[PDB]
Amino acid sequence: AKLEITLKRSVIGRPEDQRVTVRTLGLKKTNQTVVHEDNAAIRGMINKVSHLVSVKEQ
Amino acid sequence: PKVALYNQNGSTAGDIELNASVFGIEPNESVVFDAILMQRASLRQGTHKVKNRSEVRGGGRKPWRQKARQGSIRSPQWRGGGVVFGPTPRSYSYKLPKKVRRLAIKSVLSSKVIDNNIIVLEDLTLDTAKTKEMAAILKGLSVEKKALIVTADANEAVALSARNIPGVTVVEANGINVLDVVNHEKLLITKAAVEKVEEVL
Amino acid sequence: MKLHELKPSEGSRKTRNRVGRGIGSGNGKTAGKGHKG
Amino acid sequence: PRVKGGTVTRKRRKKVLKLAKGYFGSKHTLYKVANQQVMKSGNYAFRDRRQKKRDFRKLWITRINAAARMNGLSYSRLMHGLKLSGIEVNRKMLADLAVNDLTAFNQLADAAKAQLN
Amino acid sequence: YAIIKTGGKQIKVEEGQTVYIEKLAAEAGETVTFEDVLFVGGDNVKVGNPTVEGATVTAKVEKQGRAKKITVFRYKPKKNVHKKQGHRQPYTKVTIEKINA
RNA sequence: UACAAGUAGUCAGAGCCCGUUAACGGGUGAUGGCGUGCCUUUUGUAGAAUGAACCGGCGAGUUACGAUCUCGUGCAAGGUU
RNA sequence: AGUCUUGGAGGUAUGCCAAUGACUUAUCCUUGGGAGUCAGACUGCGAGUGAUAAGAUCCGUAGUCGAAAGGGAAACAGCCCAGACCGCCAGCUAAGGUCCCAAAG
RNA sequence: AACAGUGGUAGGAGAGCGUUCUAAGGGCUGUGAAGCCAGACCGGAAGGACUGGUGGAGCGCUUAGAAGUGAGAAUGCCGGU
Repeated sequence: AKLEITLKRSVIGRPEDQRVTVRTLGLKKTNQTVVHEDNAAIRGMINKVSHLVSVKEQ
Repeated sequence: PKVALYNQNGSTAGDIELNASVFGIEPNESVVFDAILMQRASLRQGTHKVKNRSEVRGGGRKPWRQKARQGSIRSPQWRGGGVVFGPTPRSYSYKLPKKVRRLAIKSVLSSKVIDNNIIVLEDLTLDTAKTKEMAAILKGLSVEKKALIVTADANEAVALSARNIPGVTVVEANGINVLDVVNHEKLLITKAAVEKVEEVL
Repeated sequence: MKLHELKPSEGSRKTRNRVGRGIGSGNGKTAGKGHKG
Repeated sequence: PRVKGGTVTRKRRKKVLKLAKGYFGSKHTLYKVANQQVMKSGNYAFRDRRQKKRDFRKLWITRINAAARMNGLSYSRLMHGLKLSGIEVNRKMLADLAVNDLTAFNQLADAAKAQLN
Repeated sequence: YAIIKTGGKQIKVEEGQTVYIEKLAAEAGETVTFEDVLFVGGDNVKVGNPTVEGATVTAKVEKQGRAKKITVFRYKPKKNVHKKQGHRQPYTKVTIEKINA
């Protein structure tokens, strides 16, 4: 568990939905990293913005 | 409160009680501030006036012609004249609730009581209306700065004296008000005027 | 209360808003009325 | 009461005209054009305080490239080797000084060469 | 002469010369010490991995000041956007003492 | 300063001349990089949209009476002339 | 509010509803005061539309400019990357690039 | 103290700087006031000092109060060039 989600790209130019998703993830600045427990909900919201974030497992 | 009684000669070992409802009130600084602003207004005359763009001499024709025609030589942007808003004659006076006035005067009196700036005199009588005698009496009581004297019913020998002394003002019991109490450092009042002020308020 | 230490009650007096006196005050050119409306 | 006002206007315009000292012709004389030039100068100064940091790094890279090619390397290979050896903490600016003032810094190029094998 | 890193920046120092650092706290008269010495050039040269192990440069504090004022002014044409601001960046004047131990 | 192409400044920078409210000082600047005035208006301006020869002075959200809202003070089921 | 659960119904070859659990998030309702705004522009997706590929034609739908500077596309409102509190002669990258102009094979 | 944040037109909200006058307290100034000229000083901004020259008689500080309250644009008005 304990995934680290890192915003790799900017949210400028992306439609609102992915912006709301990444904001819900807790990411505000670019190259910001966050720690979340491994679930299926967090995984799903990851795949909806998968091309704007890199994810690694602890 | 109790304040030492004093005589014209400057010395007394007596004492007098002041009614606490008038000379013991906890002062209300905000009420005193509004009292000062109201009374210090309503002294101003307001006789000021400025000429409009229509009250300036001339201006009817449209200045231009040829061999177009636009405006008036009296528009506000011309050197000639025409002031846009300017002052206009009006009054500045207003009123306070009566209870507020009573509270303000009581607060100022009590405040002056606290700072020991009050001297209660048995009586102030002058056989002769000489400015010199008032100066001697004032020095006897150690009053070196602006002072306010309150009498019972406006005796004339005291009014005539001290009229020329540059920092002294004499009023009767029903003439006291916030400005001349706050302004003058010290307060001389006769025992009869104390009774009259207490019984009025 | 001495005549050289007058203090208003806190909150009783507000400074008037003067409109049309520079762009740094927020009420400059169009004077708060915006464009034609 | 009436308020005239001349002193504040004179002082405020004189400050700008004094800031415009040294400009060409009318641009140090007349208030209207001096004000415009002073504003333009403020913008330029901000932009160029950023571009200065941009430019000195470019100069440093050029000098490092020259001094490295004097040893048989290129800038890219030398930087990769230096980073691969942990000695890379050393900057570009400090490297460039140790290129115009002590070419015996070749020691660093030797270390990078050794690590690149 | 060594190469120090103090203000998220590196400097080259030789004994006796006066340098200007970022605030660097401390107080006038105190003796500061630097730990991260990245290179000790001179006769014997000690290129060090990350930092030359066992290398310290002492120094003395002279004054804490602020530089000449910069007036930052920016504006946008046609949009009535102005902004003016002052800036004096604090520094620290320091004299290099013994550049080893 | 007489081989040089420019919204005229800004950042880097020798040389020369000075010496200050002593301060990482002042004046001028050979060369290098970057850089399409201000205002109004418009979806959009560097424009062949508009205005200003230059400098100085003067030049625009007030007052009265009603309505309503917030804050302050006094008194309070009463408050006020 | 996002997402996964929970279930079910709705298709003939992706959706809809409730749902109460979570795990993340800090928003959203009422009342009152004050407003500005009512010719927007361009680009990309669709495939609603000549449902086809369209162009059309609007329809949606997203983005940017307007109100956004910085790097790239020689120059370039709307394209690509990316959102400037202020200093530094510090480091790592994005788009885009590494013969010279011009930083790097 | 630990986090988080700080582009911005219309627009909403907040905190301030200056000017003339009035009131109170405190003061300056012919051993030189206001005004004018110069300077390499101080503050985050509006701004504020200190020295020198000219000037030759008035001015400012603290707290309040009141406004004919701050100019770069109106093919503005008047003067000078």
